[PDB]
Amino acid sequence: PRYLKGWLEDVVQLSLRRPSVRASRQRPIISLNERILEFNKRNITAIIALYMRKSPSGLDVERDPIEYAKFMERYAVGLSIVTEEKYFNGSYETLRKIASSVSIPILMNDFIVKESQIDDAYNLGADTVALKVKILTERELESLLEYARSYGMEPLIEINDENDLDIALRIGARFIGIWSETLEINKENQRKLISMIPSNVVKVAGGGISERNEIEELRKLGVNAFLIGESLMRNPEKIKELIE
Repeated sequence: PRYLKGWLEDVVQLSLRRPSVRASRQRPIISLNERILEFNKRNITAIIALYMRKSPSGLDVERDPIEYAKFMERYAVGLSIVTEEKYFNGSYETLRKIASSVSIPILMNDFIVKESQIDDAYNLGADTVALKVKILTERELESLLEYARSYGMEPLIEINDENDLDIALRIGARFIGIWSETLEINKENQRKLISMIPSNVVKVAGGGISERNEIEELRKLGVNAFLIGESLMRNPEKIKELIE
């Protein structure tokens, strides 16, 4: 990993020692980036609903993950399940139960630093994974990207600054997420990063979306899909208004 100090270093050291799983996924991959493009083609707002048991930086919203996932199956383009175990109180088993309970694409949202975590995501039923540029060197990123692709997964490459975006574009990312959810989002940085991405890359924006107008303005800048957590975590049926 990159030079890291503090909380990210602790998360990365934990990830390096995370036990790999022995399980077999029972269904093929349902492509998240391809589904987003199909929603775009049909003028259907594409929202990836985020699920996390604990919000380290916000208030926790405790709710049943299965109840949440089955309801989202009807509306979301996909689900993003936070599996980081110590600070987000995630669980590979939660990911597995959700992936075997619904038929929409599932993204495993964690801090990936070793190939076996991609193996874990795949074996548990996830359809893709997020790769965070901020904890990886350029060479690690290119290697993990190819490793994910060898399973048939186009990972979501997460960036929050221009330096990381350049790295993502240089290694050939085709699915990019832009974000650093109750606090104030730096809209200028987000719009700047979006403007630097080629139109053929599927772009996902996240931040504090809670209103249809916010989504409409981002759509006008070319954003393909939206990652929404807190607002849906609190009131899941708000997604009906957001895609109306």
